[PDB]
Amino acid sequence: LRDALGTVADVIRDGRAVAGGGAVEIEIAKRLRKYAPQVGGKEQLAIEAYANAIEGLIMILAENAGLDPIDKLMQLRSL
Amino acid sequence: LRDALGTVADVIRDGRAVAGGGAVEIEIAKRLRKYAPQVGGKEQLAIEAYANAIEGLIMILAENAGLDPIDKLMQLRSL
Ligand SMILES: Nc1ncnc2c1ncn2[C@@H]1O[C@H](COP(=O)(O)OP(=O)(O)O)[C@@H](O)[C@H]1O
Ligand SMILES: Nc1ncnc2c1ncn2[C@@H]1O[C@H](COP(=O)(O)OP(=O)(O)O)[C@@H](O)[C@H]1O
Repeated sequence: LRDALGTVADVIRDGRAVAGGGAVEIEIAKRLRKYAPQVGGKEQLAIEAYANAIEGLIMILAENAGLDPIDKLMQLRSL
Repeated sequence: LRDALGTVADVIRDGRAVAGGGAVEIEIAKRLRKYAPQVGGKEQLAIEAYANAIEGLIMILAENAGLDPIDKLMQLRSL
């Protein structure tokens, strides 16, 4: 209850809100793979890696729901 | 000389010709990364790998010319 109250208060003081289904994370992955070709130096291999690694989060979250993760990941990204 | 003659004959009987600077290979890599999202199944991870592996050829060829390969690869792909 005190944790829930604090959670709500942090919403109140943000005034804004986001989804949580890992979908915030996947959308970040889609902005990143469009920013990285503008930088183009050796640094590019680092940003492409970062996007792939944060896409690596929901791949774990699905595995705790017992789904076969790779197949659900590709289906999700396709949608 | 007999190898050169045979090389020419294979051109004559093709009637068509291509560059050789590894650039044929890099252009294939650019078609592939545009075909793969249409397939979309788990098979996608295999085609993206294939494109990355054939892009892995000229990375070796530059190393036999002593250049630092990664930097020349990124510069080439950017061009
Ligand atoms: N019921 C749920 N359905 C889907 N995603 C959830 C659910 N509960 C939590 N999440 C997601 O799990 C992550 C939060 O992990 P969690 O262990 O709950 O953190 P905390 O322990 O700090 O609450 C976020 O991606 C959140 O949106
Ligand atoms: N002088 C060169 N400059 C650039 N690329 C070259 C040159 N000579 C060969 N290549 C490339 O090297 C590859 C051919 O490798 P090579 O060892 O010559 O095969 P082979 O021994 O059968 O002739 C192709 O990509 C070809 O275009």
